[PDB]
Amino acid sequence: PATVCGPKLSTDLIKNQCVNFNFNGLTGTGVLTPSSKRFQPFQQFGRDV
Amino acid sequence: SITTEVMPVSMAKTSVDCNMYICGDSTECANLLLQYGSFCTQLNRALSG
Repeated sequence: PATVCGPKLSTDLIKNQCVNFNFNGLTGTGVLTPSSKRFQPFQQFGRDV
Repeated sequence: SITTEVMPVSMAKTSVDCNMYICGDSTECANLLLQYGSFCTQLNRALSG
């Protein structure tokens, strides 16, 4: 989890829609859905193969 | 006497989207993929054949 970072205003979540997201400095592009996955207490993102 | 003999005939038909495989949902990479022009059409032609 992140401690120090710069001044960008936050924006409300938009789900089930092709958006440009920015989560803690992770720029990307895709649609967002609620998840049933399980993370570690300290984990921030998950990867694939 | 009856003898069995096995012979393969066909394999699986596959096809790849070139833009989605190289630069997945990224606009900055998709403009840089056009610079390697006519490199994915020459590949999808082979797979369709």
